[PDB]
Amino acid sequence: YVVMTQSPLSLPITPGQPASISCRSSQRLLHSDGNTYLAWYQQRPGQPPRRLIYEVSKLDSGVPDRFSGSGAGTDFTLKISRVEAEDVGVYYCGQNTYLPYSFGQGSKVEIKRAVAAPSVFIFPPSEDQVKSGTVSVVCLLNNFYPREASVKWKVDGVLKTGNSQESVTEQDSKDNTYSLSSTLTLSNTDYQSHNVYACEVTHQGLSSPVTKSFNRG
Amino acid sequence: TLQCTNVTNAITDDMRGELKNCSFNMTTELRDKKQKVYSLFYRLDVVQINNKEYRLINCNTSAITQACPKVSFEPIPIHYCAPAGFAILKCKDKKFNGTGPCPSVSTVQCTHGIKPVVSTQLLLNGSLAEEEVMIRSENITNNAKNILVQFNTPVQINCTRPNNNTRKSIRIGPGQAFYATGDIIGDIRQAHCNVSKATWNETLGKVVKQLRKHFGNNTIIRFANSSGGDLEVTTHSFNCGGEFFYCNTSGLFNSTWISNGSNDSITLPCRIKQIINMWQRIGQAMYAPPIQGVIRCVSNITGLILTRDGT
Amino acid sequence: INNKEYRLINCNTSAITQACPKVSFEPIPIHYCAPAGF
Amino acid sequence: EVQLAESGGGLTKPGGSLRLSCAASGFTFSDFYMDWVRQTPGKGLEWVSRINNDGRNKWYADSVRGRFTVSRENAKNTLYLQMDSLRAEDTAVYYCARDRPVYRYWSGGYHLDPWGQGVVVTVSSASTKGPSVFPLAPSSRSTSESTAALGCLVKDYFPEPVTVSWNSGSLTSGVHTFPAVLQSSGLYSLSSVVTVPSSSLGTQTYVCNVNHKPSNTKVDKRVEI
Ligand SMILES: *[C@@H]1O[C@H](CO)[C@@H](O[C@@H]2O[C@H](CO)[C@@H](O[C@@H]3O[C@H](CO[C@H]4O[C@H](CO[C@H]5O[C@H](CO)[C@@H](O)[C@H](O)[C@@H]5O[C@H]5O[C@H](CO)[C@@H](O)[C@H](O)[C@@H]5O)[C@@H](O)[C@H](O[C@H]5O[C@H](CO)[C@@H](O)[C@H](O)[C@@H]5O)[C@@H]4O)[C@@H](O)[C@H](O[C@H]4O[C@H](CO)[C@@H](O)[C@H](O)[C@@H]4O[C@H]4O[C@H](CO)[C@@H](O)[C@H](O)[C@@H]4O[C@H]4O[C@H](CO)[C@@H](O)[C@H](O)[C@@H]4O)[C@@H]3O)[C@H](O)[C@H]2NC(C)=O)[C@H](O)[C@H]1NC(C)=O
Ligand SMILES: *[C@@H]1O[C@H](CO)[C@@H](O[C@@H]2O[C@H](CO)[C@@H](O[C@@H]3O[C@H](CO)[C@@H](O)[C@H](O)[C@@H]3O)[C@H](O)[C@H]2NC(C)=O)[C@H](O)[C@H]1NC(C)=O
Ligand SMILES: *[C@@H]1O[C@H](CO)[C@@H](O[C@@H]2O[C@H](CO)[C@@H](O[C@@H]3O[C@H](CO)[C@@H](O)[C@H](O)[C@@H]3O)[C@H](O)[C@H]2NC(C)=O)[C@H](O)[C@H]1NC(C)=O
Ligand SMILES: *[C@@H]1O[C@H](CO)[C@@H](O[C@@H]2O[C@H](CO)[C@@H](O)[C@H](O)[C@H]2NC(C)=O)[C@H](O)[C@H]1NC(C)=O
Ligand SMILES: *[C@@H]1O[C@H](CO)[C@@H](O[C@@H]2O[C@H](CO)[C@@H](O)[C@H](O)[C@H]2NC(C)=O)[C@H](O)[C@H]1NC(C)=O
Ligand SMILES: *[C@@H]1O[C@H](CO)[C@@H](O)[C@H](O)[C@H]1NC(C)=O
Ligand SMILES: *[C@@H]1O[C@H](CO)[C@@H](O)[C@H](O)[C@H]1NC(C)=O
Ligand SMILES: *[C@@H]1O[C@H](CO)[C@@H](O)[C@H](O)[C@H]1NC(C)=O
Ligand SMILES: *[C@@H]1O[C@H](CO)[C@@H](O)[C@H](O)[C@H]1NC(C)=O
Ligand SMILES: *[C@@H]1O[C@H](CO)[C@@H](O)[C@H](O)[C@H]1NC(C)=O
Ligand SMILES: *[C@@H]1O[C@H](CO)[C@@H](O)[C@H](O)[C@H]1NC(C)=O
Ligand SMILES: *[C@@H]1O[C@H](CO)[C@@H](O)[C@H](O)[C@H]1NC(C)=O
Ligand SMILES: *[C@@H]1O[C@H](CO)[C@@H](O)[C@H](O)[C@H]1NC(C)=O
Ligand SMILES: *[C@@H]1O[C@H](CO)[C@@H](O)[C@H](O)[C@H]1NC(C)=O
Repeated sequence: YVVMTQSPLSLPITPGQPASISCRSSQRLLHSDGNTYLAWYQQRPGQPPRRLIYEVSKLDSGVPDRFSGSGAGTDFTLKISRVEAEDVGVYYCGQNTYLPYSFGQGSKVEIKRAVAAPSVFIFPPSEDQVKSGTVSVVCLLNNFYPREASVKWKVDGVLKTGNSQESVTEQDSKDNTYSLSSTLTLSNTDYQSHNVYACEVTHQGLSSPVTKSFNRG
Repeated sequence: TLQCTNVTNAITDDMRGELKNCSFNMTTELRDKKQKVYSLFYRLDVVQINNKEYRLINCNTSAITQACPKVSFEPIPIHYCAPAGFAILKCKDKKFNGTGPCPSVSTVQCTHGIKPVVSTQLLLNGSLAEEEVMIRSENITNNAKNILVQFNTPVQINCTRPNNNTRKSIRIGPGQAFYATGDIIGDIRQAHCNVSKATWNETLGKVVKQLRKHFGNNTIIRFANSSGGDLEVTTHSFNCGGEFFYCNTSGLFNSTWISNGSNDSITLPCRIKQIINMWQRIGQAMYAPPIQGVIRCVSNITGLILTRDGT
Repeated sequence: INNKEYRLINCNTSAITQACPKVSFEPIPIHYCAPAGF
Repeated sequence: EVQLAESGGGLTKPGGSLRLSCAASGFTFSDFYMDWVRQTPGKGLEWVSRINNDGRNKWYADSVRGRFTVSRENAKNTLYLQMDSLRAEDTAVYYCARDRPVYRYWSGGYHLDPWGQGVVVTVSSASTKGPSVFPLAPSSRSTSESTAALGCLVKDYFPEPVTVSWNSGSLTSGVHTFPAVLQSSGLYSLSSVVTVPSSSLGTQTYVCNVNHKPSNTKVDKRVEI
């Protein structure tokens, strides 16, 4: 097998700025016919992978000329001379020289924007959660930046971590923030044991972690 | 009797059938035991019985011999030499035209190295004219005579069979083997020959400007393909790599010349045969064994065997 | 062949000819001679 | 202009079989090699199988060799993947793509271009099951803020999707609906949430409207203190 990998995993880039993505293989991609069958694809959100670049440097039909590609032996680069809004998506290098064909883990592009704190919220469990064999206590982080956040969990002062599931929006299409939820799912008895839940947000742009609460009753 | 499918090719009709996958019973090393075997065969090696039942092209006319795999068909140069008390005379006149007084002469023991290259329609690797594209016939004013033309410079033809066939050996008798085609590696593509269009167009221009001596300046003159006959003569039939090719020349001879880019080489498709006869014979056929790998050969066209209809 | 089934030694290498019963294998004296002028 | 499209993706239990179709348009389909390539939400892009133009030759990734067979019908401009002995790992989107051209005298390089629209494939033994609909009611703290928030944990449905909206489907301002958690039960759950000026609560009735379209089970459940 031939391994492929890209060095930057995520690139917060400002609209109009250049970006570049190195890709490296475990073995030389130059084939026995004298070509090097590396290619680059991009995948915008909710769409199939679209090829952009092939045989290291040739462009696909109708590809914007701001895209470029270069490299040799095992080491290769995409470069975009300025990013547009239509460049927001996931980029994969891949190779067709040796079976099985193989792809990089891929790199994310996102709109770099002002660091913003989560507005923090928390939700008392419903009358049917209260009797369900597990109780998902839930916390929300609303419209923040960058993506990097998670929630600590507490009740009656007791640190309650180790039971918490989390899920996240992609970047907002209109203001370019994120939202996140955290879901402390306890067993019914282990929830019932304690009264005043508090969800304690950690995020990269917070000046201290922010704790919001509810009282059972 | 052979039972034959097509090979799995799904292209344009009849071209699907251009090679057949035939299976049959055959004798072993032991008199009392038969074996079931299969081979690829080209469409022109076989004929249908009437259904999917076939027989070799020759069985109703000729015995058949496998050409031994070790003996080469390469046209090694021969010198022809005269016995003592005889001499070869060589005409030296650069504008000699095949008959009458040659005013300049020398004598030798033997000819130059002549290659026994066999090819219809076009002459391959043979000697260039000394200057001008010289034309020769025994009576040009009669249309029934062939007309040789001999170029002062070569035009280069590249021929290939791009299918990668495998050799396979079947014992048919005690110490006797038949070489079948086992299978094909990878993609199927047509066997063909290429010649550069600028050089062929120019060279055909030069042949017209010499026919303009024998036929006069007023005549627009035309080229056409061969009208009909056997595959041996209706095509540029020839040997390359030890395979026999039958290229359709209608792409070469298709132009009309007034009394007054370019890198796009023309390409001629070629059919192939394994069962063949020496063209001046019938009653003894030959089977040419299959060749491993891709075939290529490069050669000079240096002359033509033309004919005239009667502009 | 593989059992009580056999074949001749040659059937997978060579054809075979009976030596005619009349022609002798006996070694008879040969003198080798040079042409005139040798 | 060249296009590929795919059909026949869906749900199955493990150990079973599914057949996918990809149909070709805008080219001589019998001049091209073709490929199946799959995307898993975890590992990303993975090659599955390749077939040559006349169909004599076929290749597979180790994860699918012998479990799957690829086949083609050139007379119908169409390609099939027959999958057998399916496992949870085969859950992916499957895309077809076009590879090496073989023109009459000459063979090109290898490619994956263009790619199909893709078909979803899911392998699990879980029942077709309608959602629990749990209010994530606004906290007393949430209700004291200038802008409150609240939500709704739609839970233990299978397969996906649930389609979710706020307040008789009328509200989209300050709404987020999270990507679904696949829970260790083999059933999905997600939270919808909405952020509102706190005077709006009860001045409009806060409701998660929900439908689970694989069963057409739908619920319109209120979400308040
Ligand atoms: C004996 O002589 C024979 C010739 O008589 C000779 O056979 C010929 O060999 C040559 C090689 O030397 C073969 O060349 C290939 O031609 C392919 C297309 O060929 C067919 O179609 C064209 C149509 O016109 C286009 O093609 C010419 C090149 O021929 C270009 O110069 C033009 O600009 C024009 O380009 C468009 O089309 C391309 C796709 O086909 C697009 O890529 C491009 O962007 C444009 O849209 C005909 O001209 C051809 O006829 C020929 O044959 C006659 C026979 O008499 C000759 O007289 C004549 O001169 C012509 O040669 C034929 O019908 C090319 O595609 C191919 O290049 C591809 O492969 C290489 C290597 O991988 C890539 O670098 C290159 O980029 C191309 O890859 C793209 O295309 C493939 C599909 O082909 C895609 O799948 C792939 O993704 C890739 O991307 C493209 O598609 C993407 C969309 O999916 C898009 O995003 C990309 O941007 C891109 O568009 C190569 O040049 C020639 O075909 C042979 N002819 C035949 C009939 O076999 C023989 O070798 C000689 N033998 C010997 C012994 O000497
Ligand atoms: C021309 O026809 C022959 C006979 O159909 C093709 O060869 C192969 O013949 C063998 C038996 O002699 C077939 O059986 C086998 O199939 C299994 C499949 O799992 C395989 O594992 C065995 O090793 C054995 O090969 C075989 O099916 C058949 N092949 C095909 C493709 O039908 C021969 O390939 C044909 N030539 C061409 C170029 O198509
Ligand atoms: C006209 O003359 C040329 C030059 O001699 C001939 O081309 C050569 O033909 C041979 C066929 O025997 C080609 O095949 C083989 O090549 C390998 C090496 O690749 C060699 O080991 C074999 O002994 C054999 O030569 C050879 O590649 C080819 N090319 C050259 C430059 O020699 C041509 O065949 C002649 N034309 C005709 C119609 O005979
Ligand atoms: C026939 O093939 C020859 C080579 O076998 C072609 O001539 C040149 O070959 C050299 C050495 O490989 C290359 O550097 C040149 O690039 C070739 N010439 C061209 C025009 O590319 C020759 O062109 C071929 N002719 C035809 C009619 O196909
Ligand atoms: C033509 O087909 C033959 C089939 O025997 C190919 O032979 C290969 O030879 C190499 C020698 O190093 C072996 O390692 C391979 O195992 C053989 N088989 C294959 C499938 O490659 C040969 O490569 C082919 N050549 C061309 C130009 O197609
Ligand atoms: C074989 O080829 C001939 C000519 O194209 C066609 O009539 C026949 O139907 C083909 N049969 C198969 C099995 O492909
Ligand atoms: C081979 O011989 C058997 C009888 O021994 C017969 O049934 C069969 O049809 C023959 N097969 C072919 C391909 O001729
Ligand atoms: C041999 O068979 C072919 C079948 O096409 C036929 O054309 C030819 O006349 C036959 N020749 C003889 C001598 O029977
Ligand atoms: C060659 O020249 C001689 C000169 O006497 C002439 O008789 C003969 O007809 C010519 N033949 C051709 C083919 O030009
Ligand atoms: C050519 O042959 C014809 C008869 O077919 C004859 O009349 C004519 O004189 C001959 N021409 C030459 C140049 O010998
Ligand atoms: C034909 O043209 C050439 C000049 O191109 C001239 O030498 C020759 O005499 C001409 N012949 C006739 C019959 O006009
Ligand atoms: C000669 O070329 C013409 C082109 O229209 C074709 O109809 C005819 O069949 C060709 N003849 C031969 C023998 O190739
Ligand atoms: C030869 O090629 C021409 C087109 O170039 C085609 O019309 C003709 O039918 C072909 N001849 C044969 C004998 O196939
Ligand atoms: C012939 O048969 C013998 C049986 O033992 C075997 O050893 C030998 O290698 C075979 N030879 C050939 C050339 O098949």
